[PDB]
Amino acid sequence: TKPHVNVGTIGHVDHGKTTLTAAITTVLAKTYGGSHVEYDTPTRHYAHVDCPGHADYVKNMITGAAQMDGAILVVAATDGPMPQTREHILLGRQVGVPYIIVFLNKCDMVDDEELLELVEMEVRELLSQYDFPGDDTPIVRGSALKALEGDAEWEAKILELAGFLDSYIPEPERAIDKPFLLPIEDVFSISGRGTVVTGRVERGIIKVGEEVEIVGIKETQKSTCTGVEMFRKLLDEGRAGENVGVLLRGIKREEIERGQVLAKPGTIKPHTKFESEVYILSKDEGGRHTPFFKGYRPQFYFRTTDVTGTIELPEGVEMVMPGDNIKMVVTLIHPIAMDDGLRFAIREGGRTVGAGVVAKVLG
Amino acid sequence: ITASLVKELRERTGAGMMDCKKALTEANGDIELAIENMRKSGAIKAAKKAGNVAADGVIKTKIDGNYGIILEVNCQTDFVAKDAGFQAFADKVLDAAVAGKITDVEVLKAQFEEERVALVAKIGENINIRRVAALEGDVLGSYQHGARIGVLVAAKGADEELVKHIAMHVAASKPEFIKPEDVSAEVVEKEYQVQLDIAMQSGKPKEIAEKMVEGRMKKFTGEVSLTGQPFVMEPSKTVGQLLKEHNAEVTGFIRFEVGEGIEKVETDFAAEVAAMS
Ligand SMILES: Nc1nc2c(ncn2[C@@H]2O[C@H](COP(=O)(O)OP(=O)(O)NP(=O)(O)O)[C@@H](O)[C@H]2O)c(=O)[nH]1
Repeated sequence: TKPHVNVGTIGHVDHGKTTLTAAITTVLAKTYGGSHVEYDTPTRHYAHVDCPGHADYVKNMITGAAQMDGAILVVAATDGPMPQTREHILLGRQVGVPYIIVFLNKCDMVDDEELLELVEMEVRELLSQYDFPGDDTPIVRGSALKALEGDAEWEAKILELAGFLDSYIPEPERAIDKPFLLPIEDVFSISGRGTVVTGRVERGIIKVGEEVEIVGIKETQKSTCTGVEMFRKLLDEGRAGENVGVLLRGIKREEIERGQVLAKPGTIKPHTKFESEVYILSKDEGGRHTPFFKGYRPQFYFRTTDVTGTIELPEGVEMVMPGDNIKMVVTLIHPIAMDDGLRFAIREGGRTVGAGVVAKVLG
Repeated sequence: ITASLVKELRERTGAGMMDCKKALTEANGDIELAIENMRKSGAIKAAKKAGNVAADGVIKTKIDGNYGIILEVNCQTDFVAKDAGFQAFADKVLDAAVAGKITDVEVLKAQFEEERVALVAKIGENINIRRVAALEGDVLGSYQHGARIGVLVAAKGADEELVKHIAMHVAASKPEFIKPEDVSAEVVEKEYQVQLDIAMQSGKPKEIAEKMVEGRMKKFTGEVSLTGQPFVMEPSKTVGQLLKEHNAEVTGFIRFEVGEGIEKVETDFAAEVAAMS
């Protein structure tokens, strides 16, 4: 099964994002066969969305929609970068898109070679001003429309773009290849055997005899996996996506808690304070009816459990309404296993009123 | 006509690369004339954009003593609404509205039309000075909920913090009257007949329905009026109770929200791509 890559187009409303995406699908189908669009290259499967709005993209990046593995910045060669091109790239840095490829569109309408270089140079500099590697950035000179109409010379440029998607965007890491992690849901003691914790393996593989750390809420503890089982049948290993029970040596069941995480040693740490991008559900989405303020004291649901936290609103912000998305610094009342990019729900009285993503761990 | 000269004209105007070369070429290298020519060309570029729905943008507020202005300037995307050039334009319009006490949006539009056009020509989105309103009062305060909602509140006997809290309340709760007694008898009469009709068809006996609707009228006028609404920061009291507590009074308020009364265009990316395929 070929690797899945999430990409998106971003750029001016008239510079050809939709035409490009149509050209990509058409040319790739014509060559390789086969709300989002999907297309295939020989080695990869792509899922492609558009990013027409800033807040709209952030909200979807929070409420579940896949985060881009890479973005295609579409700039018409006739105009060059617009003033709002800064905002397009700034979104990229904000949501931490790791790679940006540039498609210079409408090159079928610009003769002067020296002007194309001025456009390219401006783009590379804008990119670099927001700490993307402008000098190393792939910049394809094409024509989406002419390619879409079947002009072979420009169809080649669509293929050139696909080539950079294949080579310049690193193969996304499969969950089973990441370091082992299992969110603990329940804990049982089995007299004669020992302690078993249950959960769904979030990533990696846990095998009998391997050491694990128990991370979050309490002091980190170490143990060894003395068995993995599913439906009362002993496995040799538990893999990412499987619901298993992991038998531990030495640990008593009073020493493990729901909300803790089993993990490959040294690979994840507990924290209490972080920066996040947060989205608050509107009333129609089943959220709060009323706004909240600086003393709001909700629960942050990480994987399997609530952790109460206090919040710091950005300067200049004293109120948060239902339907808003904002940045906030959160301080949990006790630590939880976390790293950048970890998603969470915001709850009150056990009811979800929002969602967020950890953007930067602080303490 | 060289790449350096084209680069200079683009550096001065922010106009598209090809528009710059075309303008410089017709001007035979004169930067100042190229600029003047783009004014002519720009008006038609703006005209082509004028049909585009501009439902994004900013609300801005500015207070000058006993006089305050609230302003809506629209664009097509929030990417442009965050842009420094768009921001400076909206700020400039805001400043002029305050300094000249300009409440007729057509006067405001007329003063800035050439600047608007120059801006549309470089940004490539429909931009529109949509509406403006003034509020006058003894004490004025404002609240901006991001760039999306703006509120002015006029008050009497109220300090800065109180005025601000009420403006925040107005931003969230959207009253359209100051007090329940401000709702006209005609409005209340119509609403009474609405509720009585609803109550009747639901099978409630006439004598019971009439008594229930009487209760709903007190609810109705309390809900659309500022002093009758529960205070968003402390909903166990109404804003009216809050004002009595501070020996204060609200004499006026205005709430703008970006895109109010503009039909949101529902876009389907996948479909629009499929169509082109
Ligand atoms: N010459 C040329 N024109 C192009 C190219 N790509 C797009 N265009 C033109 O520029 C415009 C881009 O349209 P696009 O933004 O993709 O779709 P859209 O959002 O529906 N545009 P609109 O709504 O304004 O028609 C279209 O008028 C299209 O014909 C290109 O590579 N070369």
